[PDB]
Amino acid sequence: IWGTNVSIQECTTNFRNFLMSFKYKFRKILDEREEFINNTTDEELYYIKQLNEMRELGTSNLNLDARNLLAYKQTEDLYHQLLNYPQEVISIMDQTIKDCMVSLIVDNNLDYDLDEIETKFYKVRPYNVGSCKGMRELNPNDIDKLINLKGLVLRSTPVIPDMKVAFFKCNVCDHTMAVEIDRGVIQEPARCERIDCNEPNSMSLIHNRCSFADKQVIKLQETPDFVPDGQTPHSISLCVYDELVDSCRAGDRIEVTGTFRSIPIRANSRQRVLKSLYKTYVDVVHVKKVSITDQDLAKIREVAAREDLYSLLARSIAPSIYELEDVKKGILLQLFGGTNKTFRYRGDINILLCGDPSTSKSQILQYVHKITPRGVYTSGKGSSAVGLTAYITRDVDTKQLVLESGALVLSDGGVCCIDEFDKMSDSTRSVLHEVMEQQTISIAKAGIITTLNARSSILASANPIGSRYNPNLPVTENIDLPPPLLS
Amino acid sequence: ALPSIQLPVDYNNLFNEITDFLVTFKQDKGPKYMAMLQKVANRELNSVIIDLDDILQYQNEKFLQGTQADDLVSAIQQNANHFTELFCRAIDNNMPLPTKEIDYKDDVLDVILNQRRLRNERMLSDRELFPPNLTRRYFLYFKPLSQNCARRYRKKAISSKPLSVRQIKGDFLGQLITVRGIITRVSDVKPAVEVIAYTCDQCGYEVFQEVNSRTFTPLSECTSEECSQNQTKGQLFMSTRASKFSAFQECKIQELSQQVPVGHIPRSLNIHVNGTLVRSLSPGDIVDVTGIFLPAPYTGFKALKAGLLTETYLEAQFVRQHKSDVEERVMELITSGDVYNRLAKSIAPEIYGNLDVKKALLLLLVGGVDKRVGIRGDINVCLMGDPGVAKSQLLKAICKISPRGVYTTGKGTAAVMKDPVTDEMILEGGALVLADNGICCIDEFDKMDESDRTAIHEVMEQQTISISKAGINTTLNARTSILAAANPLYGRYNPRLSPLDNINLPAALLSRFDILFLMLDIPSRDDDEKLAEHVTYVHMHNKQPDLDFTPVEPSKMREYIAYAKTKRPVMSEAVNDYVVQAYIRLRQDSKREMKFSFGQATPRTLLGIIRLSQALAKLRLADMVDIDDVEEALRLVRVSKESLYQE
DNA sequence: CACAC
DNA sequence: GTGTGTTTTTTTTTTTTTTT
Ligand SMILES: Nc1ncnc2c1ncn2[C@@H]1O[C@H](COP(=O)(O)OP(=O)(O)OP(O)(O)=S)[C@@H](O)[C@H]1O
Ligand SMILES: [Mg+2]
Ligand SMILES: [Zn+2]
Ligand SMILES: [Zn+2]
Repeated sequence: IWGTNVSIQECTTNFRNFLMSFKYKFRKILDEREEFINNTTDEELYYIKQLNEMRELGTSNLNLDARNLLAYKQTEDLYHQLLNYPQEVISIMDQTIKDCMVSLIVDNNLDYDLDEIETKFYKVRPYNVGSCKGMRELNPNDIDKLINLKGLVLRSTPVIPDMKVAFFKCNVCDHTMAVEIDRGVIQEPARCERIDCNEPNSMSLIHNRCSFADKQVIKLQETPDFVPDGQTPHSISLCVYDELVDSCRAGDRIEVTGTFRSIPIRANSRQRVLKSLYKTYVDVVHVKKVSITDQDLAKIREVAAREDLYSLLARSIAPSIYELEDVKKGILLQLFGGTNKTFRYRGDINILLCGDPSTSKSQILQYVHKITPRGVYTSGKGSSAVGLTAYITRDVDTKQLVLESGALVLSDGGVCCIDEFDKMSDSTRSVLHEVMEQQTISIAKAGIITTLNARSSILASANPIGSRYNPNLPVTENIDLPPPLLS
Repeated sequence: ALPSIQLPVDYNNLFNEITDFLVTFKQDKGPKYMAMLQKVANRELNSVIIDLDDILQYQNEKFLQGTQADDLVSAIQQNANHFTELFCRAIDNNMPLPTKEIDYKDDVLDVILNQRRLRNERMLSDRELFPPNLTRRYFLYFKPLSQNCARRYRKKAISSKPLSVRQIKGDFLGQLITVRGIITRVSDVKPAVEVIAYTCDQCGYEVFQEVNSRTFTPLSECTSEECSQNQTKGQLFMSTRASKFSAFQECKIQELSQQVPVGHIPRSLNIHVNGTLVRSLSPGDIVDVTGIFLPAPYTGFKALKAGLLTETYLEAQFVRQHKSDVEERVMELITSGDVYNRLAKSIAPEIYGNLDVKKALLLLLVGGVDKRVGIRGDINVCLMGDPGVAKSQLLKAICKISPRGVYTTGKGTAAVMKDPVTDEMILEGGALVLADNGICCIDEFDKMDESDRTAIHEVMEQQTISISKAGINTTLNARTSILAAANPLYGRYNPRLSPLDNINLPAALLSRFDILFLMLDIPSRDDDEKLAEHVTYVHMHNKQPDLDFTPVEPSKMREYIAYAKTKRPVMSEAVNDYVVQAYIRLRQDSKREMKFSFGQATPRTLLGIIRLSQALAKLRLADMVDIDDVEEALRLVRVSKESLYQE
């Protein structure tokens, strides 16, 4: 390796002898894990078993823990160089993966297409590279270094095509040749590759006939529990290539590992004058989301056979809240709901919680929202997180007139937990009227006419007017809700 | 042509005297700066702080024995940029060898050095190569002169005098000056390239290009001797591994309110900090920054559009903030001064009366601790009061004494997104999140819109605010204790009118506050007289009429909270029993009262009582929650409830 | 305007 | 060597207008 005075062959041999002859007992004794008594999960060649699993499943990526290199003896300097020179180390890492797999295929007599193995590109995803470094502590000596970071992503760009292999066609003889592209530079041929033509300046790039890979920049935000309270959490630009695309939706609290790299930014697009800022990013190599079964069916039949299953489920609805037995029973029935009869019949339950202001009115709401798979909790008066109705807005970026969905839609089957149901605006009251009566939301604005199927369940909770609900006074005179919506 | 001028500075003699100063300075181990340079060689330091006082003392010493100086202290205040490079070259010339076994696992620059040295040497025998800045793993800064109090400060030592932004005339360009001011905007840390380290595809050569222009052009042409003689015309590849980068931050410091003449507008100044001085500043900093004042140019095409009218910035060199011994001292205060009574008056010494409100303020400052969930340790009070009562002064005092304490009016928090179009930054703060581990003093809580109503609500049952600019749903933590200072609508409070009818706030939000007090003023014969006496004395002496113990420092409360946060006074079984019968009888008397319906006892009142008892024991050692603690908490709660029913 | 295309 | 190309901006603040 240039710039490090490190031979590639010795590193490849170290990782090769680390692949086999290495057992998870090395990991168990490296961390001084007292539960080293396990033998099958420790003394077995874990990497060999992973190779067997990959061969029988035909996958590409490999999730390697950096601690395993410390566990092995000859791969300590390998770990050091990986921390220092991740690019070349990872390249030879994956090359040795492929070579060891083909060698294992040859040796174990496991018949398989060798060309299939060779053509397939196999990846390594080294995680747990180091301590939980803070992105605020990114001093500029971390360039070209493998870094572990923690944070919650803000947003994700769409799929970005980056051209990997060029495709030039000779416009005077229809000779098509492909040029490998490294570091994003065009090494266009000087003349036609065919000798009978060999015409210079006769090659035009055929954009749709080239080869393209997928780049997806993500916007990572520092996790709240580690950012200083005085200052807002900062943001970084994640880079995703060739895999893990859409593996992280917006809002995911994840631990990322990747190579921290920076590139200059052109001061003027037409010129090559370069600003001295060197916009930074990270080339992600692994992401961990830190956050149906026969045995499950057996559990279902066991709980069904229980005589008190009704009461048991009612208690499990709100274990921390006392009394409210019939409330729990009704909520459970709503989570079950009627059959969605087809031929329209709702086949669903709408429940409202009136009465004097009680904290339990919201506590059981959060409990049921956690319980229900679908649906979303929402404050009808507030609607801060979700607008409670689907409407079209201009996204600012590219100024596109994009439709965003409300809380009612996407909550089909599940329960959309409503709070402050009395205090919500009359416009969303009419929207609720539409969704509860017609079961669909009809929108006609900005040249767009559409009907969206909501088919949601409603569990609302509204506080009354005044200090508290008046039992002598009727429900209508205290909850301040339109009689059609109430009924 | 370029005309020439004669100037008596003598850079050569100055450099030689600089070397003599560095080698032969021993402050009142060996030389201090040789020790620092050896430590740098040990990789134990990469920050050379050149103190002006050391140079001045060296000049004082050698003046008595030969006058072998040219007033370097005054000579470098005229153009410090050249002397920075002079000091760098002097350090490199007198750079000691490492005297420690420093691990060279990451020695990429050393690897490049030895590799290129061997490559050059294998043809040198015929069988500067490196930039001076590239070899440097250190950075050099200047410490300004201290106060002189002598004839040497004969209007000289411009760095000793703290200037303001308006005092920075254009003639000061190139001088090492200092300013006193408050930051307003700090940028993020970014890698600014010092020297690029291009590598050629063939010819194997690596060429370095130093850049100080904020913008450059790539070489991409193998002008190396082998490539040129072979005419291979190789293109150069930029190499971050061998290139040199520096952490950079760009602050925007404004001038203080006192530095602004009447009828004027405060100005601003951009500061470019780099090296190890990055991340040393925050927007909420009032500092005396000393640095080099330089004319940042409009390099490019904009220079032609504008002309000789350039822009300026300060290359900062030094920053001085303005802003268990104390633990033993606060036990001494506890034993001597009765905190419950003495610190109550200490919070508002200039405010006469309402001592129980002051004690409630102490309890809020201490705060309960019930972080375990299955709640919250923030105590919240609302001061509806009465117009004309010094609620605003109490909030101002609380803000000036509570750490991370902020004050704002109901009508001006919230948050904003991408305020500057140019940088397009993300997630600007507000006012509620500023007092994250602090208290927000909300004056005019009544004159506060539904948007901020819901924001402060979400905060108070969540200890966190959230925004949904473009569906991002990002959130900012604000575990702020809520201190409201609304006032009754239509002016004066009406005792006959119901308290919730007197203020345009929802009853649900008001009940969720832990405690509330009616403190309204009533015209008397003596209380007004004594208050007038107090105000007149304050006007006489610019100080309070000290008639009792008046502690000043608020760090006593800091010690109390830090000490008892880990303690977490555990509620006793007797405590739980007494508070449960207290709730039973409170609800019973609330019903038997049913005169205002706001007097109903709620589990929220129980949570408030629990957190008040936690804060009470928190101020008083650990595990003081007992019959006495709950009695004090219930007494305070009942006093607050009867306050609403005053008269 | 002037350096880069 | 003749002739180019940038730097270069739409915020905040008034005023009007329709709903609400
Ligand atoms: N008990 C007191 N001790 C000392 N000064 C007091 C006292 N009560 C009122 N003041 C004075 O009254 C002024 C403060 O009154 P404010 O707090 O502005 O009245 P207010 O009730 O807040 O009205 P606002 O601002 O409309 S809510 C200062 O000049 C104080 O010195
Ligand atoms: Mg006031
Ligand atoms: Zn051809
Ligand atoms: Zn070359």
